[PDB]
Amino acid sequence: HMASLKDLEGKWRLMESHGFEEYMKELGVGLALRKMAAMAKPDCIITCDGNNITVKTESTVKTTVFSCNLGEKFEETTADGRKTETVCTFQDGALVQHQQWDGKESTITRKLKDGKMIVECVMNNATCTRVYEKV
Amino acid sequence: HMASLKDLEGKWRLMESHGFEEYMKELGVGLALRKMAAMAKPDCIITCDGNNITVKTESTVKTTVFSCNLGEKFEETTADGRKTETVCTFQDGALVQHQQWDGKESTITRKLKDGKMIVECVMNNATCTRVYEKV
Ligand SMILES: [Cl-]
Ligand SMILES: [Cl-]
Repeated sequence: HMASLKDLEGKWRLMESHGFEEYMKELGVGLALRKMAAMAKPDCIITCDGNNITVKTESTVKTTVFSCNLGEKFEETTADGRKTETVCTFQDGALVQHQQWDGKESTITRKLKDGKMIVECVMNNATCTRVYEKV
Repeated sequence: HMASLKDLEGKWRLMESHGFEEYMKELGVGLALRKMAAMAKPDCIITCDGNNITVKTESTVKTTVFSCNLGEKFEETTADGRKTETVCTFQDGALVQHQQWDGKESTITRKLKDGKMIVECVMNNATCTRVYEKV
């Protein structure tokens, strides 16, 4: 049973984090914002209205929301304040979010694994795995 | 006391509608979708995370959501399925949403009046006033 896009819908609470600091480092996030992001245990709320995907990132510090249509490039302002060109695709049971800015690129992959949502973030040689459970 | 952008935040329920059919007509919405839109009494949920504005339009037929930053042009897919270039501004206590597509243009204005949210929609000679109350 391969995942679907609707399977990602829900309120998700962060439970585990590996390599997050090093990823935010590679992005250019200052120490201050890094220790602030790491102390947070966000909610990630995802809604899938057909191929219209909204991802709301909720914390006590900042709330960040983008809404896109699958496969249509859009302008994203990231939680760390980057202006990027982004495309979400659905590949092999995973929501793949590709960001480009300043000739740099990062990929965030969100997939369902064993009832959990696994978030993989790659920038250059820096990788990070976050694990979320369903609220 | 002039309105603010935060004053628009909330779940809003449609209470009154004037000239809606004629507006959807001017947009090119078929009779079917028109009687379907008119029978609905949507929720409009609005959230204002600084100048990051999200407007979720909720019905039993379709849920539509866009998220933008005030003053930055973005690509919107409208509930009737138009692909438009849109800019939201804040002018004189009103959220002003300007859409362009195919050299056509429409403005949706959302303002707080006497505790109610008044939605004015203008396309060409066709105008429409919707009135929403706070849930
Ligand atoms: Cl955004
Ligand atoms: Cl959209």
